[PDB]
Amino acid sequence: ACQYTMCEYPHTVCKSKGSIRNESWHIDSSEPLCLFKKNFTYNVSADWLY
Amino acid sequence: PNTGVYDLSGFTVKPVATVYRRIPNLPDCDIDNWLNNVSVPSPLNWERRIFSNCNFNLSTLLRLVHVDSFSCNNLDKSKIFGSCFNSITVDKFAIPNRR
Ligand SMILES: *[C@@H]1O[C@H](CO)[C@@H](O[C@@H]2O[C@H](CO)[C@@H](O)[C@H](O)[C@H]2NC(C)=O)[C@H](O)[C@H]1NC(C)=O
Ligand SMILES: *[C@@H]1O[C@H](CO)[C@@H](O[C@@H]2O[C@H](CO)[C@@H](O)[C@H](O)[C@H]2NC(C)=O)[C@H](O)[C@H]1NC(C)=O
Ligand SMILES: *[C@@H]1O[C@H](CO)[C@@H](O)[C@H](O)[C@H]1NC(C)=O
Ligand SMILES: *[C@@H]1O[C@H](CO)[C@@H](O)[C@H](O)[C@H]1NC(C)=O
Repeated sequence: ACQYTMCEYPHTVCKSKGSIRNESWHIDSSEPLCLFKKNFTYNVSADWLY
Repeated sequence: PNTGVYDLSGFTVKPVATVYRRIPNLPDCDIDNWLNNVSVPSPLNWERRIFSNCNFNLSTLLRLVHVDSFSCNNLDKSKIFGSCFNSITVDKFAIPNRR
């Protein structure tokens, strides 16, 4: 949860087979004010995620 | 007063001290994992890192690196321990002895 300089046409790109484009949803190389930051781990062999 | 049975509030307990627990949102900056780095730069090409959006204190810092002095300026040394700044920018280099 941050103050993200979000782009106009945001999208992502899978990192097993790289696409033509690149991940461009923010150009924010300024480390902006973040009210929250965290990382969690889940199952890679799971069917669904709720 | 008359004869009778009366109910009187006698003070019995009072809270001694408090317990405080809170889960942190942001992470530890680990300044001392940078100040104890091996490759120390010389006063021509000093480094700088910008520790921002994390949590820190001072006591584990200044006992985990072998301090010889800690002055301050435009500040009071106990005003660190409370407040919440916006970033910290540590710039280190080695010292030539006669200068
Ligand atoms: C959460 O996990 C991601 C991915 O594992 C971390 O992003 C990596 O951060 C390191 C150090 O900054 C970079 O060298 C990698 O290139 C990053 N990977 C990707 C895919 O971006 C991220 O730092 C983790 N966040 C926290 C708070 O630990
Ligand atoms: C001390 O600082 C240097 C930065 O000068 C850190 O060096 C990095 O080491 C990793 C090792 O995998 C390299 O991939 C990076 O490219 C290095 N960074 C740079 C800017 O060259 C070093 O890790 C620091 N020491 C500790 C203990 O964190
Ligand atoms: C994606 O980024 C790389 C590196 O900046 C660049 O070489 C490449 O041309 C970019 N792809 C597109 C479609 O612009
Ligand atoms: C979730 O992970 C466990 C081991 O961590 C594994 O036994 C289980 O098969 C995984 N779930 C699915 C749906 O595969």
